[PDB]
Amino acid sequence: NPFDLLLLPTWIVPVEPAGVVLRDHALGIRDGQIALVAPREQAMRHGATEIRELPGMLLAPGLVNAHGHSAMSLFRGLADDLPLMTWLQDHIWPAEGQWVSEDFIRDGTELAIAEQVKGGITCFSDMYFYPQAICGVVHDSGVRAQVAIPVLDFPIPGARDSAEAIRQGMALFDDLKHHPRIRIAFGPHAPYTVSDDKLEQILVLTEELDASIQMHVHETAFEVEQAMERNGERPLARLHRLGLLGPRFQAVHMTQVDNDDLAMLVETNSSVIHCPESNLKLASGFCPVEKLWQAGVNVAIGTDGAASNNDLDLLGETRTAALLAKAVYGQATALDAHRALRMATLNGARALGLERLIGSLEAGKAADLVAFDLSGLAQQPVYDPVSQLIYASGRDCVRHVWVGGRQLLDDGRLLRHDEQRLIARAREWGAKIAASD
Amino acid sequence: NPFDLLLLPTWIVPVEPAGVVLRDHALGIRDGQIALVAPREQAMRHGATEIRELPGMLLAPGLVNAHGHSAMSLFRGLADDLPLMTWLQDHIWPAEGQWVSEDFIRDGTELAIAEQVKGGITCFSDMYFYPQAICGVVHDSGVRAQVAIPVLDFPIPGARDSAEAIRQGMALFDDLKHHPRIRIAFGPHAPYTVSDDKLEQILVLTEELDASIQMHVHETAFEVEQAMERNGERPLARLHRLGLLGPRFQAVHMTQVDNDDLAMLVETNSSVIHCPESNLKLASGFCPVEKLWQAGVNVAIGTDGAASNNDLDLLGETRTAALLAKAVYGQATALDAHRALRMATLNGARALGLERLIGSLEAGKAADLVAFDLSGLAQQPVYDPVSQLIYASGRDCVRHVWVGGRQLLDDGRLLRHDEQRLIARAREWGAKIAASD
Ligand SMILES: [Mg+2]
Ligand SMILES: [Mg+2]
Ligand SMILES: [Zn+2]
Ligand SMILES: [Zn+2]
Repeated sequence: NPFDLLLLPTWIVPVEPAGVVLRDHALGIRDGQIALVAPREQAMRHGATEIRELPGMLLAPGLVNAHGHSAMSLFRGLADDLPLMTWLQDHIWPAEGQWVSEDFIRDGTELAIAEQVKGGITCFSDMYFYPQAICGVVHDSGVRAQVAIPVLDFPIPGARDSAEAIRQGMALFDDLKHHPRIRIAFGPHAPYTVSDDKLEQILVLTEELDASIQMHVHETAFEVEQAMERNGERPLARLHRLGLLGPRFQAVHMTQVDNDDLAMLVETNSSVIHCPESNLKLASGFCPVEKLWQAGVNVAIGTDGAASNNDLDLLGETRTAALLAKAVYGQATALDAHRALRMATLNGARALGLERLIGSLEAGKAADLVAFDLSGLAQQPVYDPVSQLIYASGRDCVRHVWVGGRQLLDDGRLLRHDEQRLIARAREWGAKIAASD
Repeated sequence: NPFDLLLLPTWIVPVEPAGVVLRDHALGIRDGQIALVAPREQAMRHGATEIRELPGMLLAPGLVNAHGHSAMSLFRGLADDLPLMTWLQDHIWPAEGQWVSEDFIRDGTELAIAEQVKGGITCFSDMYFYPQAICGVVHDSGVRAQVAIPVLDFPIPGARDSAEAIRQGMALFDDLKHHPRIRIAFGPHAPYTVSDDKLEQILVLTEELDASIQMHVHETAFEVEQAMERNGERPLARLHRLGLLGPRFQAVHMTQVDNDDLAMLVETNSSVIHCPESNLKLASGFCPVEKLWQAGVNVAIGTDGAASNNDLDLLGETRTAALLAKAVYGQATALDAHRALRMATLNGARALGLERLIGSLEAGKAADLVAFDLSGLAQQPVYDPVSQLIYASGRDCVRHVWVGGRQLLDDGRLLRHDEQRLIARAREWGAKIAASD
């Protein structure tokens, strides 16, 4: 009974146990799962149909991009450096009104997946329009995904109202019930865009389905202050009041965190999705990551959409996060390199409810893997491969990617996408969108 | 009268004038200098000995890395995530004492220059030991540099006291008087480490030689407080009192700025060198870049050493600066992409006193040029190439680099360095340094 594939990289970082880096080790894959992580000597005895040596490379769990709006890849750099509401009202919202259709979503989503896989990301979360179309693209691509159904108080592309959005959502939930790679979640945009009734409605359906909820929460001081002078109650407190908080709740951003907020996070075991670069670019503020971490809150990381980043580089986000957390907390020891990688992998898994399947290199879990090349000039000398990954390596060093043991990236080449076709298609869109803007 | 070389990129960003992007244009070089920036049809009638078509590429002034400690490349990732004093006392200082020799400086500096050229950097400033060694390496590499003589109250490698370091500096200044690419400066480390006397000596010398001074200034709240309590005056204030502040003074870091600090920067026309990533990583603080900018202070940008970054990626550093400035200032309009590119180029030139030579694509200036490929998937679609450069491109997109019209990088290949042996050398040093650590 040989492995299907045995990988022999210079270094393996399993993430669990924390801090550990393995040398002269092997990872064996069988039937899509990690069957063994062990010394090379030991593993070579089981036999393997295929054996790949990966000298100079670091093998890790695939990255988990825990929050995105993928098809906004087509809006990448459309209008930068404007006031937030000018950006939205003069540029993003009209462009969405004119251009967002199933064709837009299909092209923009595939564009985004292609970029993410190239950057070593094996699992992502999407919160955008035409979810059914999104799922189709995710299915073909082979990556893992949470697709969150957008629910709002007003018409959006694809849904004339919240009722239709939930109906389409429910139909989606059923159709993908046994999909091995995709899970449906609910994704109400933010507390300030969704009614209490809609929130309670979402909760019932969610507990009915054991499904997750992802929402932008406390992204700005303005949202929080305004909820005060209006309702006399912090948005998170309101969500807590209505019973939406919990281990399946994903609070995105959370730049505004007081002690009541914190206690509510620790109590409900809710996840926070950290999006540092978007927070900086939009002047939203500084998520207190080390503080949340020390309290025991699960903190994952996402890129947000490519129009406020403007790349979908999770390795890059993670470095930004690891650097920023030190200055925000006031200590150089905050969010260290191993914890940063954990945030980008196992914590993402936990946020998305997938921590039994992915996020660490342990026997029994899915073979969602990324191999990073550390043999480049600018990475020398390599004293600690994980330090060098986090603080000195770019996403271009990603060489190979597997999801469920199926290879999606081979020496930097995408096996499930035609890169030049997507480029050409993205250009056709950009030409049209540029003209309308 | 044909050009030696004519370049035909999709885009040209001359930096001067600001905000302008030229399409269907050409840059013509003759005798190491920019001779013509005009429409292609006008420029082609001049004829050219060599013509390069660069479709999909953005042609810009070469990036100027205005602060670093280049040979610390050999300590890259040696000991991360430690308290600052533990990092210095238990890792960096021991290793400097034991290993920093002229050979170490040569290897470490060349390694750093190779990484920098690959990332589009045409000019850099160094503040590290064995300045004579550094200059030799800089000469061979063909890049432009300011080499600042380290001056300190303590024995440092190569110089047992400030008087010897100044004697070596003076000799170096005379040797290299006619070098077209290297400028010598004085680099007292920081005010807390250089006597009131040594500083006045340096001042009389630079005024006599019209040389620049670079120093780490107000890097930490700690430094400032300690001075305030111990002397009754802020380090900047003391510098201004001694008459050191001026157009040739480069104040590095400046995370601590009060209203008096600002006025003194404004009145003296001193440059600030912003190093956001080092400031984040060491939890030094947040330089108020937009505040300085709006007050008319010239702000350049540097990477610092590779042991507190941990790369020498100025494009990446600039992205970090541009993102960070918006949340630090509280507005998404702060440090826009064109101004950020200006900081990485012309402001760098001004900082180093080289603004008449480099920093912008204007006739009469040196042909110091970088070509960035924007034809990649993750960069599509391109609306503003400058926005896409700053917010969505990695340094791996750097394809071609010229210094004084001499090509140093051709389609990503170094013409003046052998990467493979530089890597082997780096690994030799890594083995030794790892053992002693
Ligand atoms: Mg990014
Ligand atoms: Mg860097
Ligand atoms: Zn979002
Ligand atoms: Zn420095």
